[PDB]
Amino acid sequence: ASFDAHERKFIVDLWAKVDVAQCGADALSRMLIVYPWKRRYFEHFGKMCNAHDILHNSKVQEHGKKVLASFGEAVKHLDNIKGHFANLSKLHCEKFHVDPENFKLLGDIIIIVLAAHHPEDFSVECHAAFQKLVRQVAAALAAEYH
Amino acid sequence: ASFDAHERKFIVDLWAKVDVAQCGADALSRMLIVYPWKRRYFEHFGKMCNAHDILHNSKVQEHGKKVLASFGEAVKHLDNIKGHFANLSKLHCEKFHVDPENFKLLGDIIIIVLAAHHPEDFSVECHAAFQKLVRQVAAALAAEYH
Amino acid sequence: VLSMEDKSNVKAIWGKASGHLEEYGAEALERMFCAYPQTKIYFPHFDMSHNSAQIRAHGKKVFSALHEAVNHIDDLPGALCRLSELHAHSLRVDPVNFKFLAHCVLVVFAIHHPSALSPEIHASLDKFLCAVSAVLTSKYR
Amino acid sequence: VLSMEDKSNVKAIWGKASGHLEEYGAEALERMFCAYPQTKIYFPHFDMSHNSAQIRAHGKKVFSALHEAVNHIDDLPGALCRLSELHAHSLRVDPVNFKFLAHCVLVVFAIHHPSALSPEIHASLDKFLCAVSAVLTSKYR
Ligand code: HEM
Ligand code: HEM
Ligand code: HEM
Ligand code: HEM
Repeated sequence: ASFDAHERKFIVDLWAKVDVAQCGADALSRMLIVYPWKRRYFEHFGKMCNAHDILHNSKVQEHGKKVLASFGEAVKHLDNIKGHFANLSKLHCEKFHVDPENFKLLGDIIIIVLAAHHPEDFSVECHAAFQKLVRQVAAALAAEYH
Repeated sequence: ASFDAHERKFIVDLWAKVDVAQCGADALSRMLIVYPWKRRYFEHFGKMCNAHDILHNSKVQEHGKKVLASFGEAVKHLDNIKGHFANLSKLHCEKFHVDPENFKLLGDIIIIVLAAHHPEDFSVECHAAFQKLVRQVAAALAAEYH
Repeated sequence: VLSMEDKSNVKAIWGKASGHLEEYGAEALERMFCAYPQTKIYFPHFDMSHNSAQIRAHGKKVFSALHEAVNHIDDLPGALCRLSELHAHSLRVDPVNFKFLAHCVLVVFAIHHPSALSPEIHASLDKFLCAVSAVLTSKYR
Repeated sequence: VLSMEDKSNVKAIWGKASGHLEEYGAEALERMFCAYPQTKIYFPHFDMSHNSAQIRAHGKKVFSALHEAVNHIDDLPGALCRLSELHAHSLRVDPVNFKFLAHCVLVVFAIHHPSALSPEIHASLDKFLCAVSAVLTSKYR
């Protein structure tokens, strides 16, 4: 569904406060720690035996910065999330072979990283707004799966 | 994705052979037996304590006929599955409150009922064609979920 | 399938919530109702206002149950037997709803204890909440 | 969580597949590769032609493993220990793939034994295949 004015406000005002490099590194590290099968999709980044190896992988830290920068482009295209994400959807499907159930697992890790960095801004209502965003973005990345 | 000519042929030629009343009754009964939480969505049909009660519920048998007749309208709108199913998607979301993960569970029961009624027609290739159809129909019924 | 280290991890993060079972439980429920409003069909009779008597009382029962689970983390099935009967057999709660509540429980620990919910700790707590959910959905019949 | 009746049901439908482990296993795999082609990334080295030596040999190992599971249906975790290590730890098979294979196993019994795979029997076999999948995904680390 469309975002209403109150949802848009929560999303836009919070995102302005987010350190996307730090949050992005954190979210990518946590998904590879919490859901270890996801390591198979990145076996070209090296060392991913254990959490210590993941937190000290410079390739994981940098890739996490680029995933969150890209997710944060949703916030400038709230109207057009599906259309904006279509090529990335295609690349995930065709080039990286990622199973689309995984997109919702990362959406939930991003909500946990935001909660832990901005605990006063992440009210009940704000979290509801972000949860809708993350669900739209996971669906847009799943959409070109054929 | 689009259906190719070979997929369309498998779908159209099999469906012409299907008894939709019998198959439909069977598929609905099996989902309420195999996934018992689904009984909560139909608690207005009566008696659904056990499998014997479900197989002897005239309301379950009749509703199963109408679900499979409706799914079989996909076969005449292979081009336009999402658009054709949009209102039903809305009714499921708004009126019946059905969780959209359940649509893929029924798609898989329908594949099992077709396999058991038409075992010679349900080749490896035919099953691949039907599996794509059932996945498109579950996605179209999930689409108006907002 | 919870390791010894997972168990020590869960016991330590859980210790933070001691003294706070009602408050943390009330919040986990308000977040579940607001972020996933389809879960409200299970609670027709509830005042859904913020800090309603009912939501606080239910938040407390939920978290007290989860606290007992931590104290019997080697026998979840026996510690959660009655509750599995209730959820799966009497309420017929659709299984996807246990993932939402589990997620909202993580968010509550991240807001209140962000430094304590490190990546390895998060991984343990998440394994415990999946284990709890799998017991509560194990009695559908 | 498999009842006594579930266990008797599984043992009886499984008896039908005896004498046919290679053939039924080969078919379950061909259906998985054709209906869910994303599963083929796990088998780069395989001739994917119909009835290839490799797919038959793998179909047999898979179904023989499932046959042992039926014969030790009271201790799935110990009967499937090594295989869980292999799938979860060494191959890192994404967990969604176990649902596909489980589904294709049901389709193979429906095609060959349609009258024997009644609604109650289907419900039992489906519970057994979920139980088997949950052991094989229990060792991700
Ligand atoms: C919010 C969800 C996601 C977003 C916005 C996202 C975005 C991106 C972006 C922007 C890239 C870079 C692509 C390029 O440079 O052309 C990428 C690459 C990749 N993503 Fe994702 N991604 C997401 C979720 C996931 C998930 C859940 C997985 C796997 C579990 C995954 C696996 C990959 C892989 C394997 C690559 C290629 C890795 C590399 O060589 O850099 N992504 N993704
Ligand atoms: C192929 C998937 C499905 C199709 C094509 C389908 C189709 C239909 C149709 C045609 C109706 C009749 C609606 C009307 O008369 O206006 C209906 C009603 C209903 N469906 Fe579905 N359905 C599907 C899946 C499901 C699933 C998975 C559930 C629940 C687990 C569900 C629950 C319901 C309920 C509760 C009703 C209303 C029952 C009644 O009073 O008749 N449906 N569906
Ligand atoms: C960690 C997961 C869960 C735990 C530990 C839990 C625990 C409990 C407990 C302790 C009770 C009260 C039982 C009693 O008073 O005898 C209860 C009741 C109930 N639970 Fe859950 N629950 C969980 C998840 C859920 C979920 C996901 C739903 C639905 C979305 C749900 C819906 C209910 C309902 C409707 C009741 C009855 C409420 C009432 O009668 O006022 N629970 N649960
Ligand atoms: C009922 C479920 C499953 C059973 C019982 C099973 C059983 C087995 C067995 C017995 C082996 C051979 C182990 C050995 O030779 O030591 C094996 C290997 C393997 N399995 Fe599975 N498996 C299952 C599901 C899957 C799924 C869902 C996937 C991927 C989609 C998968 C991918 C593999 C691969 C890639 C190998 C190695 C194949 C090879 O090296 O040639 N398995 N499995």
